[PDB]
Amino acid sequence: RRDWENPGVTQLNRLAAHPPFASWRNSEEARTDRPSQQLRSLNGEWRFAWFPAPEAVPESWLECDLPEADTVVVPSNWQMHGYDAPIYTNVTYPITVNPPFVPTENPTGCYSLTFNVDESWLQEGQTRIIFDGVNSAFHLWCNGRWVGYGQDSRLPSEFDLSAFLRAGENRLAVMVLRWSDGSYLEDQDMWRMSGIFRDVSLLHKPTTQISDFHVATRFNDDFSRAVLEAEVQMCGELRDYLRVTVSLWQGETQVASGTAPFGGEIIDERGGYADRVTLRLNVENPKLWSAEIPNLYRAVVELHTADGTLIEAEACDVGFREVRIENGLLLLNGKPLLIRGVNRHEHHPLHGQVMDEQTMVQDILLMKQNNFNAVRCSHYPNHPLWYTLCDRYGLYVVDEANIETHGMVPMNRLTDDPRWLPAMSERVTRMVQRDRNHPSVIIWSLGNESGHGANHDALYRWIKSVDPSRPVQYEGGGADTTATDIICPMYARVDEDQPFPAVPKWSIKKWLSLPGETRPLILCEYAHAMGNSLGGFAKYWQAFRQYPRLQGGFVWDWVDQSLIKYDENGNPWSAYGGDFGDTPNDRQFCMNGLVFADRTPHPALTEAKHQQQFFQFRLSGQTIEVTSEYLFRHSDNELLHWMVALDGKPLASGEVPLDVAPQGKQLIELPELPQPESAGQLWLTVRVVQPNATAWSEAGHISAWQQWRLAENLSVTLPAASHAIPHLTTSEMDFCIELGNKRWQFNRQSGFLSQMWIGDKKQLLTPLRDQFTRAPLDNDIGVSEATRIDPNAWVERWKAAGHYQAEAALLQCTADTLADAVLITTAHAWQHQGKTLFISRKTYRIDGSGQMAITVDVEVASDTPHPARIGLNCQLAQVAERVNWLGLGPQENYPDRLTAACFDRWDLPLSDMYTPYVFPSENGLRCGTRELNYGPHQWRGDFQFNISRYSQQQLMETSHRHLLHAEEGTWLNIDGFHMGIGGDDSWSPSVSAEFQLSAGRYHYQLVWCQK
Amino acid sequence: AALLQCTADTLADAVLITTAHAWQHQGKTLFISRKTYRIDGSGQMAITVDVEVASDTPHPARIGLNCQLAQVAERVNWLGLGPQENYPDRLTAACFDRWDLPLSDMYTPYVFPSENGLRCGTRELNYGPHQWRGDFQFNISRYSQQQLMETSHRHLLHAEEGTWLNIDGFHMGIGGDDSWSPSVSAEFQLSAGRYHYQLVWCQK
Ligand SMILES: *[C@@H]1C[C@@H](O)[C@@H](O)[C@@H](CO)O1
Ligand SMILES: [Mg+2]
Ligand SMILES: [Mg+2]
Ligand SMILES: [Mg+2]
Ligand SMILES: [Mg+2]
Ligand SMILES: [Mg+2]
Ligand SMILES: [Mg+2]
Ligand SMILES: [Mg+2]
Ligand code: NA
Ligand code: NA
Ligand code: NA
Ligand code: NA
Ligand code: NA
Repeated sequence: RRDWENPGVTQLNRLAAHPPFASWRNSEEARTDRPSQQLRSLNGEWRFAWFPAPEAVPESWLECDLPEADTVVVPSNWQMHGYDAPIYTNVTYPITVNPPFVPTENPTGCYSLTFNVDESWLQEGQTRIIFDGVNSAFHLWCNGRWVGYGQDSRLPSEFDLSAFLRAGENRLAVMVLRWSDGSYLEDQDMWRMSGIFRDVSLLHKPTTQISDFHVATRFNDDFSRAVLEAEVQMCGELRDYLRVTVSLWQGETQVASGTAPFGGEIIDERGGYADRVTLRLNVENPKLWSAEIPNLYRAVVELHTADGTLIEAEACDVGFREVRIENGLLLLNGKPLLIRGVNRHEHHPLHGQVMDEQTMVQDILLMKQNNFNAVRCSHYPNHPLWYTLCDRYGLYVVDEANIETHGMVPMNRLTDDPRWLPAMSERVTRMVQRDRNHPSVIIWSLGNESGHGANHDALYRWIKSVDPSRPVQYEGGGADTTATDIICPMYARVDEDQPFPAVPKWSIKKWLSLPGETRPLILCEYAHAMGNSLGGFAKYWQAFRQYPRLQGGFVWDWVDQSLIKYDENGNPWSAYGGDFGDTPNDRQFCMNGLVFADRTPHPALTEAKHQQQFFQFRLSGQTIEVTSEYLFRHSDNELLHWMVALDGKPLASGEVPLDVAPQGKQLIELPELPQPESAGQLWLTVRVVQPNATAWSEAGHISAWQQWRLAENLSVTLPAASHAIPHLTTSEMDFCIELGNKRWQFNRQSGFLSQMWIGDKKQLLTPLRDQFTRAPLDNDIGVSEATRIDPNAWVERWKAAGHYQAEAALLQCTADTLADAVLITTAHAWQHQGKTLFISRKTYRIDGSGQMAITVDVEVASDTPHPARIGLNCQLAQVAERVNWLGLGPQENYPDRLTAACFDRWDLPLSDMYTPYVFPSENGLRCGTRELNYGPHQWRGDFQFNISRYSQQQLMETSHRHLLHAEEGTWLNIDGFHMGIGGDDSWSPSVSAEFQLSAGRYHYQLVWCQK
Repeated sequence: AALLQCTADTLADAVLITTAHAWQHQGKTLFISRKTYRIDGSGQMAITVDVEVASDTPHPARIGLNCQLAQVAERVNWLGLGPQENYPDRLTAACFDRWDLPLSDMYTPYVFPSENGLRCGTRELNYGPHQWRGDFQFNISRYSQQQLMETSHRHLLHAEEGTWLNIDGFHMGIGGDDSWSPSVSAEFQLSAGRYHYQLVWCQK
């Protein structure tokens, strides 16, 4: 029947979907969520064999183990074990588009397991198997007899094995298809893998059982009274002596309890549900659930007889909270949310798409630690434990159906086709059925990038109907269609409109007020964090805070989808699209996260943490005003530390308790500050510190900071005049300057500082020269490829204007002696095919003090694309251990991504001055630097710099970080000006005009000296 | 203007004067101006100016130079934005080209006198025998800034001897969203802390 090439057959013999069950036979266990003897795990060592197509599978395999099979761990993705290649493609389907057909060569994973079943499970009751995740479709047999079939790789498929097992050993056989008609609905932008990748379990339920239960919590107007409503359904034989008891506990205290026999109220002319009952429990003063304070109760559902015998118990954690949209705003417990969100895929560099509790916990802790309060399950229902952790740790979740048909043309070709309604329907209804009792889920999503089709509208309504408790969103077809309660665009810019036909991306501020519009706006994806990015992040946050209806967004995305590969030497390396021989592929486009695949943060994470702070500050005088952005909690685990320093020299500091109500203000007065010892800028830095450990942070965790310039006393003190005067030596070839142990050499034919000596040591490996380019960031490159050049990308514009190829032409090189110094004057023109791109005019003044002052004035032709940078660079002879500077830090920071950085004195090992992005590019800059120290050198002024063992040239010629090799010496890039890095998206120019180097004329000055 | 340094050096084809001043108030240094004046065998005087402004002092109205020229000429010819008065936050209507107007048109007769007549984005200014070149904003008239601020009605102003020239490297916006509270937008306030500008003064 080739059920896998028929969207009319998404399953065969599968059981109804339902919330997490465990069939406890002891109620106290159900109360405490302890392991149930009735829910067993089948994870571990299974038998597996790979075949190129289902037709190649031998019939012997149904009844007997194939001798050639290997033993492997389950769950797993077979690509991760090396049986075939994983493929990374973004939009284009990995298979020919010819629905509902799939290729005849269709990788087939034959899994089997021999396992025991105790007779006790078979004497009474029902034994079902549950496959939490099989990608993408499969047939199941038990003891050689066919049981059923299933699709939708991201929801559990359950089958009744009752009539198929026997006491003792039994053998399961699972034939898993890599491609199926379900693949047409699984076009997410991620690695394409397959296999039994989520848990496998066996659950015993009594014949008379709890088959479903839904929990709702409704409130009075001020939230001081709620009613907990639990609708309970059974399967099995109704009998008057049956009862259901629903009890509610807060910790170890029972808050309420109610019992009733089965029999629902009348629904229509034929009566009511004799097999259901609804219990209603009053709760006074409930402790409310939020991501700020995830208060939870425990609902325990007992099915039992009137005489008191328990049949079974099921249960769930309950979060008393209301979610509603009113007057244009999304409210949680009656207060408007400000979503500090992130999209997060289930990805692990070694295990592929297999998730584990440790990784889940690690992500959640980092998220909270970085001021995130919400996650979007891009773009499918997650492993069930995710929801439980979000309930308990506290994060708002957008749960999204596993439906994405991005590669179709037009994108809604399937979603507007009624023949595809059934399959889509199962992906939305089965999700709701499974996840509707989790308080962490606050919004349902109909999927991702599948255009807007009538199937969406029907499904949107179904949800609205079954679960009025949470809003429904969906971005396809323009982000504001009739299938979404929230305007939820992806990559809409703050101020700039992108009026694409049919599905324009309006500026978010403008979108809210279009004629007739009244919904809240929350970006489903924004601030594409690919590579060196997150430029302009603060512009979003400023807009979210000023506009009530701009309720935030989900950054794209949490973690790079890089995979580990091993070299000839067995050393691991981070790989991306095409590294597995996969083609076509979308290369590094799968790496867009705030963290590397191993969870090490990229530099952008600190920017997000700062902008997403929950405390806002203002300074007037020496009075700090702290405003809380929390909606429910008081600042009961926070103190404010303040420190004032003079050019990095600590002058004073203090601590003050913070006692701020949600939404309130606190005024703190700083102590009188004594006058500073010398000239310079005083800087105030404040930090919110949590003194006590929480479930998600260590004692001492810093959750917020801010800085301001205080008084500045400019220096007017004349410098003690040199006891020595430098000597110039003129030669045809060079101008040399000597001062004591120092010597400076300027080549007359190049017009550059070609060498410097300290004692008998040469200081340079390459001369000091102007630099106007950078090893292109992912955002500079966009969709440009050598085979498909995108002429609009910044990289292409620079390349085309000859910025990377320009050669310096000397216009002038002269020397003069002053009363106390030597002055070298140069002028160079960089040209390209007859065009003068830039002109650099400089003066170098070396005085009796040994300092070399460099003054630079650059002219940039108005008609050349604005350059990536304006600065100098050189390769120093030395390699030193530390980098010390007075400027913004400590982490990498760029013009449009420096708000999180603080001005102070920093000292790091040199390696920390290099950010190892997987795809190498310009990196490691630090801006607003007034003093930089390295080895015996010191540079002073007001510049941006980067320092590392890799030249810009090497960075731009290298595709993977693991192939980089340290150069001799150290590459210093010192810039007077640097362009923004952008990131609103990574496939179109996104650097805002204010961060482009369009001034035409630029001036900067550096002093180079000995430390 | 306290003098911090004033030197002279003789070069190959020129004389270089270097200066540094600090403007203070009550012992507080508000601004520091560092300059070099390079006079070459061509007779042109190149002035380079680097100013530092205390971060804690209110952002200043302008950063430039001024003098009262002996000369009174009939016309003002410039290559920059015009022909009418234009300020940083009010210059979109002005066009860049070569303008030439009578002196009096370089003064705007606001009934309540104030700074006025500025022209921005100027690359070359000609007046009498003088020529200034750079990338500056300027105003030129028979009235000093001092006289304008001390006079409440335009009919009371009197032409001073000669001509007052105000040449700025930078000038603050004029604002106007309202006229009773500070209204010049952040991007038009001179808050950069360090400012650089250069001009060449020559005859003809
Ligand atoms: C939004 C959808 C997501 O799956 C990615 O494709 C992202 C771009 O990397 O855009
Ligand atoms: Mg099918
Ligand atoms: Mg037991
Ligand atoms: Mg047996
Ligand atoms: Mg997509
Ligand atoms: Mg390709
Ligand atoms: Mg700040
Ligand atoms: Mg214009
Ligand atoms: Na808002
Ligand atoms: Na991507
Ligand atoms: Na506190
Ligand atoms: Na590169
Ligand atoms: Na006046």
